[PDB]
Amino acid sequence: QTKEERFNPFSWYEEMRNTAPVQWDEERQVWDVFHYDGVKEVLEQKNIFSSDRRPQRQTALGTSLINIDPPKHAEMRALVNKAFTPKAMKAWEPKIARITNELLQEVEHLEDIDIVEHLSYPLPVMVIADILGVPIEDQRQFKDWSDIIVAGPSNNERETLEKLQQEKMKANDELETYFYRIIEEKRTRPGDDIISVLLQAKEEGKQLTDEEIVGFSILLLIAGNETTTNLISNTIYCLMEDKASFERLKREKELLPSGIEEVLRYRSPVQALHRIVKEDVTLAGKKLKAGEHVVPWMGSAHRDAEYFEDPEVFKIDRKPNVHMAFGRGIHFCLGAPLARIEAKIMLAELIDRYPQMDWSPSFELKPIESTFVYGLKELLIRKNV
Ligand code: HEM
Ligand SMILES: C[C@]12CC[C@H]3[C@@H](CCC4=CC(=O)CC[C@@]43C)[C@@H]1CC[C@@H]2O
Repeated sequence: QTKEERFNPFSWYEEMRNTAPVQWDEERQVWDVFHYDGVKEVLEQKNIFSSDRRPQRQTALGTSLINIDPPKHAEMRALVNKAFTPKAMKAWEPKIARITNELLQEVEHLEDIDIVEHLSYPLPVMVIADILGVPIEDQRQFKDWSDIIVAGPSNNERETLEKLQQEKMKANDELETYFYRIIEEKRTRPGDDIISVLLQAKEEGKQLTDEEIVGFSILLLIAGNETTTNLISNTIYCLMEDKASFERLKREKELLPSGIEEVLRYRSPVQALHRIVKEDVTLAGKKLKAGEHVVPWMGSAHRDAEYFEDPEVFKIDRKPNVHMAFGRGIHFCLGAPLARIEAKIMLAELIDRYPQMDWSPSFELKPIESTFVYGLKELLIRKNV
């Protein structure tokens, strides 16, 4: 399938919603769930559809929020919830604006810029590194590691697969090794960051192993390299694709939060997730069995015509917009407030500064090679100042 099509899975989504919104895929050995209500039930019904990824060695990543079920999930989420509320995140608006204007300043001398390299990717890893309290100087190791962990394979063969899994194991092992070192440093001289806050809470007897702190830290770091960058760049993509939306947005700046919500629906940074059936369940007439894997495609739910009038049309003012781009239920994204404010601040600045931006003459579509993570490796824009 050409790159063009891998950036447009929405035709396959449509085809499945209108034939079998829940179906077992022999090749990939999963139940695909494509319709809105099904994606919602899968994500919500945590006692039916489990988040525990059972591999034969567990990783620290496998003990973090995203891979644990109740009761362990609520106790662990509770320790970190207050650090990521919309109010907690208002303190960071000024740092984000400063970081945005710093990065913009560095490529001011360029007529043509890569949104991804110069803007959408640096800002979120700089925030997450300040949140974790690790040296931004390691950003290259952070991206290479995070890229492996979210990477997808070229094909479904047993030997391309087997070799990717090997790289992910090595990258987990090196990510763990790295953070165990950080954890010792921060026991010696703590800092103002969430690794210390967690360590301070383990001091005080909260049920918390150092492996659990490492895993959470790795989850955050990976989120800081592989999510908000695609919201921002995918937003610019939609605005360059439909210049009518871009012209309206420039005239009505108050539409930017709404426009970012519609990008979340329409070019979702995360197209799907993974669950495991805990006990036999029936779902749209299909007989799901204990232990089978399930893939709810939020990207497809987001085009479901019964919930989104004219699903195929990008509407910056879309109302209602009840998307599940950040999930649904007890695992709903922890960084959603942070993501929303990182995107608003950098996008507003970009649009204010380069109202005549357009595709660079060397632009090429370069979709990310992943099945879940959805975005572009590169987005070359001509400023036209
Ligand atoms: C546009 C940006 C983002 C998108 C689209 C996104 C998407 C998601 C989704 C769909 C989930 C649900 C996972 C599941 O149910 O398996 C999730 C969970 C999570 N997200 Fe994000 N994310 C984004 C940014 C961030 C950021 C910036 C952070 C942290 C700094 C973050 C941290 C987390 C964490 C820790 C969880 C696990 C919560 C739990 O399991 O209780 N995300 N994210
Ligand atoms: C990519 C993935 C689905 C999306 C997840 C990812 C782990 C890191 C993560 C942090 C988030 O905020 C949700 C999206 C992502 C990016 C998962 C690892 C295996 C699965 O394919």
